[PDB]
Amino acid sequence: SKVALITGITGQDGSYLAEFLLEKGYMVYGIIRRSSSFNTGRVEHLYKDIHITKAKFKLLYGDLTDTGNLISIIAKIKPDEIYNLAAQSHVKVSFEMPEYTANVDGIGTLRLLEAIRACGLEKKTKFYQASTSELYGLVQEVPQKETTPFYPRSPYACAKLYSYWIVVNYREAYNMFALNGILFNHESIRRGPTFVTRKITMAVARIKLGLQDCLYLGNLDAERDWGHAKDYVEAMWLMLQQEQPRDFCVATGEKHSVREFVEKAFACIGQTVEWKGERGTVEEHGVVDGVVRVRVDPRYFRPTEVDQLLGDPTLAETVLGWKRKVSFEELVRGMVEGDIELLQS
Ligand SMILES: NC(=O)c1ccc[n+]([C@@H]2O[C@H](COP(=O)([O-])OP(=O)(O)OC[C@H]3O[C@@H](n4cnc5c(N)ncnc54)[C@H](OP(=O)(O)O)[C@@H]3O)[C@@H](O)[C@H]2O)c1
Ligand SMILES: Nc1nc2c(ncn2[C@@H]2O[C@H](COP(=O)(O)OP(=O)(O)O)[C@@H](O)[C@H]2O)c(=O)[nH]1
Ligand SMILES: [Cl-]
Repeated sequence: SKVALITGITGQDGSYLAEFLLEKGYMVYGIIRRSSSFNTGRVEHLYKDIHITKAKFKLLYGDLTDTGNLISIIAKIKPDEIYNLAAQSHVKVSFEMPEYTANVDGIGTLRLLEAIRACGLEKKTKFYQASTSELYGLVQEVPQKETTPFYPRSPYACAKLYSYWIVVNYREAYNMFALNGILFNHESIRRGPTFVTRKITMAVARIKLGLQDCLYLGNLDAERDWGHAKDYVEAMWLMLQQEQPRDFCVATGEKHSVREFVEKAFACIGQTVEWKGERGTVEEHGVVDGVVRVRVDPRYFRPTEVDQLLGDPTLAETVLGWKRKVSFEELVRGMVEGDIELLQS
């Protein structure tokens, strides 16, 4: 049985990827940060009754800023595949801690690549890097594809850009099987609560149950290609099963605005948003049956916004056989219903 190592296994994608690989019969190791409290909620069902289910699943303490810990882990488990999903993954937060973001999301990638070399595993271990459509930033073409030049617009995107290219360089310098999944935005009921989609659906669920009065957002006009994270982790695995390492965009090929996300989320609870005030300004607000339910707060703006992302996944469809399954309609409805069920649980 193959051995997979997942960094960031406690995050949204890592939790779905772990399920995917366990079902394929992998032995799955995950690196978890030490936390002062419980922080494994997304994977707790995978180890809950580990003593009876005998699942090939094991969690280990580590951190992407501690090079020696990474090498110690990799030298002992000698994985067939590493998926580097660990990151300070939030764009807005990256403006507040750009250095930590660079150290985790940039140099952390290199630490793992160097760990492979230091263990002499170049012929054994494949490496997936969690790259991102954020690299396109101020997009230089529409749609964006594997050949679209990058224009990062946050310290997160800059750090992820270092990682994209250090992966390419180790692939080309050392003939390592290392590649970049250029994934566009993907969400789920497991999305972190301060990303815009999950923030919308948690707020709408609370508004339905009368536990919240108003939702405060930033830029309503940002447009994103939005898929379901569960669809996207399989693309990660599929890149590693290719004969030759190559970088792939993964996307739905359609985009929607934050505003439309808001509208669709409220429609799932039978409510209609009417926008009032100068459209696109901080005076704009969303009305439901006369009551202000959405407001704009400049604190959620980013200093350099990424206005619109639209992926062309043609290469992934034809080379990997991958295509999104969850539609945008289904994505929104699944998250709103999930978040209502969570409140009533
Ligand atoms: N979601 C998207 O739309 C999207 C699109 C393209 C690329 N990406 C990238 O894909 C990856 C997975 O995304 P995601 O949404 O699942 O992110 P996420 O939910 O925020 O998960 C990030 C993971 O990294 C861990 N981590 C953070 N800093 C760490 C450190 N110093 N050492 C070790 N582990 C650390 C986190 O641990 P804790 O639980 O302790 O915080 C968490 O398990 C990230 O690299 C992200 O930047 C995401
Ligand atoms: N996180 C967040 N994003 C918002 C909000 N209002 C608008 N946005 C926009 O939604 C887009 C998606 O942001 P986000 O969900 O954090 O994922 P990102 O693509 O990695 O930045 C960005 O253009 C944000 O500026 C908000 O209240 N929170
Ligand atoms: Cl464990």
